[PDB]
Amino acid sequence: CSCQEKWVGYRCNCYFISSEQKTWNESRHLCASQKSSLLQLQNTDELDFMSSSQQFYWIGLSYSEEHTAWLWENGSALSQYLFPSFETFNTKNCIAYNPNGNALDESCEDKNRYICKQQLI
Repeated sequence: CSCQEKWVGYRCNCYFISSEQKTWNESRHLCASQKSSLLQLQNTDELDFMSSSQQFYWIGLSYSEEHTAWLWENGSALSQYLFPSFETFNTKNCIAYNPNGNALDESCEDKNRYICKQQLI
């Protein structure tokens, strides 16, 4: 399950954990730019390794008034028991996440780091 240059492999998946801080719509595009996409958490334990990092990251979850629901990049709804805070998330924000499970919602125009992930050959 080999991956491209500065990409990290785990569970036969390729992840990209950026150093630069960008906008959620940018990163969104940078990942897309690389045939990958703004992280869709298949579960809280997707980043075992990064286990501690006390910093948040941008992820592919964003609200969507058209389906009155939070959605991942491919349009799957957000599981209600995934993130707990859930109900707090101010629909006008993006979702930032922390390897240790914690997750925030900050202006989609802030400047956090991003995480792309190539999932299927």
